[PDB]
Amino acid sequence: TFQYTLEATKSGPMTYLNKGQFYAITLSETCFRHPISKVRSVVMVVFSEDKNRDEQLKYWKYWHSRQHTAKQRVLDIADYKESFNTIGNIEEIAYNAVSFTWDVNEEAKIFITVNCLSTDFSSGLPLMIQIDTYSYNNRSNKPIHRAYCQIKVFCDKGAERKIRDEERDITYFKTMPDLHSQPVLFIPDV
Repeated sequence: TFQYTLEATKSGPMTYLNKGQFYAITLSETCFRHPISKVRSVVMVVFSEDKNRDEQLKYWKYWHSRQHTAKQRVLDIADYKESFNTIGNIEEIAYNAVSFTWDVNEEAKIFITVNCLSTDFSSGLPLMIQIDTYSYNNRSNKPIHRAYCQIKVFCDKGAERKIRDEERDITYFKTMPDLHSQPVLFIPDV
């Protein structure tokens, strides 16, 4: 039914990202007829190991306390026209999540960045990008589709250096069979 891609450095799905560098995510629907065209997707940065909720909010507060500004988010979205013409209703619902609506009859394009290094949760944690797709025609707490992509976030072009060291373009997200489980989203006290 649905399919998402991440345009990054080539490494289920695992991708190496550089902190503060924007990467293109594409949202597409592989059943819909006007006016039934829109869906609402949630792009998140959550932990892979599936630790308890309280553990996950512990790593986020530790990370958040070590930032130079309280306004610093884990996940950020770029305002580029290529993206903003294809998507609507952009909401920064949490520090590690972005919400937007997109038309299934088109292909959605977003540029995102991860501002946490995989090594920032100790003095490397398996992180992942999760995409939740919801119906726009109901207030259900259950997505119609889920998909993930494991990520490793580096600094100073570390992603390229890791690939280069391994040696010495598009990654498809893997569909998550559980629509019941809830992602741990972080919002600090401001």
